[PDB]
Amino acid sequence: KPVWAPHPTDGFQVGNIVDIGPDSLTIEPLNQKGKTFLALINQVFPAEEDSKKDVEDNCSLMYLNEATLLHNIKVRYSKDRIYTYVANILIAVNPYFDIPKIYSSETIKSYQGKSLGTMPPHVFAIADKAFRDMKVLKLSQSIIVSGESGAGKTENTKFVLRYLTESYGTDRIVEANPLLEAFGNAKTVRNNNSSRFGKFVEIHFNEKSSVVGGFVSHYLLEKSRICVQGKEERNYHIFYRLCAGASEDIRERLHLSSPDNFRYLNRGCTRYFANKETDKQILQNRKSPEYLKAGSLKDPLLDDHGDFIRMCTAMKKIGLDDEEKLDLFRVVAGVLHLGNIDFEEAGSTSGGCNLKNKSTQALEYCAELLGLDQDDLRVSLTTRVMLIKVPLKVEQANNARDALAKTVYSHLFDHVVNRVNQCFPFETSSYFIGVLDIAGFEYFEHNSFEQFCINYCNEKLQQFFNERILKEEQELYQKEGLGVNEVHYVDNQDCIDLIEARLVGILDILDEENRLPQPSDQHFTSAVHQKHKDHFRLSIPRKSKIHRNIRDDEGFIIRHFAGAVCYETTQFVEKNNDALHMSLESLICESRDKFIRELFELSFISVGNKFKTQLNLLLDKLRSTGASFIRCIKPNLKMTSHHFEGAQILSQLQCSGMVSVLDLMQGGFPSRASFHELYNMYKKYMPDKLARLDPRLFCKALFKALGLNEIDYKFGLTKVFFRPGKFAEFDQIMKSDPDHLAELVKRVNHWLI
Ligand SMILES: Nc1ncnc2c1ncn2[C@@H]1O[C@H](COP(=O)(O)OP(=O)(O)O)[C@@H](O)[C@H]1O
Ligand SMILES: [Mg+2]
Repeated sequence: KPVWAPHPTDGFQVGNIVDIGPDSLTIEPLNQKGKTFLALINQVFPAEEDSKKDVEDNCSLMYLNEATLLHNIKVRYSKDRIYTYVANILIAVNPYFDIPKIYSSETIKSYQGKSLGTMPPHVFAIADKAFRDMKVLKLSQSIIVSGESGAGKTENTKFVLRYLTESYGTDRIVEANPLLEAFGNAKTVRNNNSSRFGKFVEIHFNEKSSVVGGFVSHYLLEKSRICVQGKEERNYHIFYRLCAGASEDIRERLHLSSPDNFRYLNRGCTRYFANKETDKQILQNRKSPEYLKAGSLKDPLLDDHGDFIRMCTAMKKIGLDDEEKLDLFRVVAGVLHLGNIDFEEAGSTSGGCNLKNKSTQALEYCAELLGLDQDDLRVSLTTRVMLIKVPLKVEQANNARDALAKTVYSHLFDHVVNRVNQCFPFETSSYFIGVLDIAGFEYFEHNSFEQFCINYCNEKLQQFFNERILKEEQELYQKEGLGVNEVHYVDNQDCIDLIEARLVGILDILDEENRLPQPSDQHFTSAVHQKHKDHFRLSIPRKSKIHRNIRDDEGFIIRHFAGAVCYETTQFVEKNNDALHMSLESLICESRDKFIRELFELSFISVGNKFKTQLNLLLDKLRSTGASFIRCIKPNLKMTSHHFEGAQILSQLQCSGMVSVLDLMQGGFPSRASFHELYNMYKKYMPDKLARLDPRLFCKALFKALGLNEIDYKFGLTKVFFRPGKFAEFDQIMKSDPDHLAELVKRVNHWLI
């Protein structure tokens, strides 16, 4: 009799139906006789009879729906069980604290070779299943870790990598994380350790399914962050790790000081992540006035001083010499001093500019650290060469300085990524297991080119998810005559074409703008609207529900898979160009420093189209491998433990598409094998009476002899299909070792008598 009915903050609440009206149900909340509220008939769901129980796989629920799913993960979360299955898909709720021993070496060992369901749900079981599928099917595998910023994608990606390398190695793949995170992660409002780049990390295996090396693909490092941040945000961790942790010798050589002294850090938060202990390890001369007044930033994982130590240890472990370490730090410090170069108006009509006299020291330090001549640097930042050397206005000089800073830092990041790939190389491999960790769909009050690229990425991945989970899965069920109720989806090719089609897509129109004599963000935006007047996915910013005052040539709205996003198109042309102007390129290419020249070993390189090419290569890998999915869930917006915000979690469950596939998964068949392959594996061990049976009939005798329930599996036209929660039963049927095969044949022989 009790049901789940809507609740504004908990998502659902328990109640009893006490009346029915047109389109409504009257609900009495539990243990509150007399009190009532109305709910739409389709927003009321059956509840599990036992409200205290929890199940490891949501498919085991008597009534699987969005409400019972929410309650089951809630009960598990109150007991620190953050991992729950939906058949072979994993739900991971961020605990926001370290749960003791769940990632231990002992826990890792306990998951090795274990079937899904034989051990409690865990990221390790997903990793082991990808490994087992890889080895048995001789097919490379992808593990996709999805969810909102702060949901736990990066942490779960590292758990998979640690599990695989520790279990199936003979390490560097794991130790390369502090390095990438130092240069590509930053404090944002939603995540103190936010990934500002996307990654696909492959672990390569030889014929014996032993680790031989790895390969990291990196995407869309956020360049805007390099120069300015909001007051609650920080630049890349490296800057603060270096300021907090560098020895006095390095501090002096790099002319470092407290973060408030650098324009590239001082618009953001200048406080370090530290605790009572690590704060005493940070020297007084590193601490900003705001750090001395407000104290440290708190986090259970991040510690700028401790992380600096751990990163240097990781650099040593991966094979980076102290010379390369110092070369990386010199570039980082050079970028900081570059940001301190200021300009003032010059010329009777303020048509030009000069370096401010107070910027003298910053110019000297920058040029020394980057191996540049101070005059060439001064000239390149304050004039532009034309087909004549003409003065730059203050705003243009600020742009030239920032363009150089962003390019040098992005090239430094590309070098670090390439350097980690060079630390675990392999000549050949038989298969890989790849883990995808890329930011999901997002929107803010102001949406720029970075959001456009990430949301574009998510449209393409959402299509891959629909194709793998819905299209291909159901086509197999249908081809096999399984009679599974069809779950449909509306394809998003029109939204993808709008962004990426040759010539007419937004990316090609943007590149067209970058190649024009006088590039303009308004001319680009007008050309988008002028080319896609009929397109339902596109509209002017005046049609939004702040966007009322945005002009038609000042933005566009894209109706995405997860909602309409209004993009402000200012800086779109600038952000789309990955190349430095020739004057700045020449300057850095001609550095006296070999390391600097090696970073750089009409000037226009399309960011949009470079990303489209990278994403297509990633999609080629995903489409050619088996796929496993981890859905990370952020429990609240406060980074706090034991605070399950029901309505916020329900919203993620709905927006992720999880709720839409519940019936398909529960009524699905994730495990399958042909009657022919099963028959052929057992054949040599069969007596005449068994071999004479047609493959399908031997399979029936095998399953009946083992006591397999007619409910547990279903026979297709050519394959046997096993249901969720039957992974252990299917793996025992599939196990190929001679002793196991001979034993099951003896069981069938005995059963037949
Ligand atoms: N299973 C976990 N155990 C402990 N802390 C976790 C776990 N998952 C996430 N966290 C915490 O949440 C923070 C955000 O997680 P993260 O993986 O960086 O999110 P995402 O990459 O999805 O934005 C982490 O820095 C860490 O403090
Ligand atoms: Mg991340």
